[PDB]
Amino acid sequence: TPSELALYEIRKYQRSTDLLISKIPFARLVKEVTDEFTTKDQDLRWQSMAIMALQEASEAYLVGLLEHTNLLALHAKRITIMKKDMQLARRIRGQFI
DNA sequence: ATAAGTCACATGGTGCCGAGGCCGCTCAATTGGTCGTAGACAGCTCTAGCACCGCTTAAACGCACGTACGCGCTGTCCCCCGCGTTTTAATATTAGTGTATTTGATTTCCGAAAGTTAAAA
Repeated sequence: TPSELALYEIRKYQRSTDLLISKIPFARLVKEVTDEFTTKDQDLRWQSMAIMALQEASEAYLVGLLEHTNLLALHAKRITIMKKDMQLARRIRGQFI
């Protein structure tokens, strides 16, 4: 059952209490973002714990925006989200757009 | 027979070994006490409120009604994905070095405090 399996999947990671992005990717991503933001001479270290908190804030915001963008698609009487759709959802939420 | 003497006996006491029983030192923050000052107050006066009428006619609400407008309608285009598959790169392990932090001893730093006075509607 495609719908049954995928909806069950929503519910199980919906009630899962934990972060879910790939980790070594996320860590190297923040590392290179700091490296490019930082310059020639001053370089910055990262422990486990900062990377932690960064991750949780990113997860929480993107999931919140995710229900909102899903909802703007729902308001379009559809179930795909698009560029314009979410672009807007976020931008209506205001920050960073 | 008995003062000397040997002797064993009996009790003394001196020495060392735990050990359970008091003790000693320190720092928490309480509370005890005490200055000095925010706090509530002591006559108070007047502010902008908020009625309290007493008008007017500018909004406004309904009376009419009308295109605009919506809202499902409807062929159909399309696109998302449910997988199925190969990839594919995400694991998550050791690692020592290379500062990163880091915590002592100062060691200057500097502005709150105490005069002294500049300035100030």
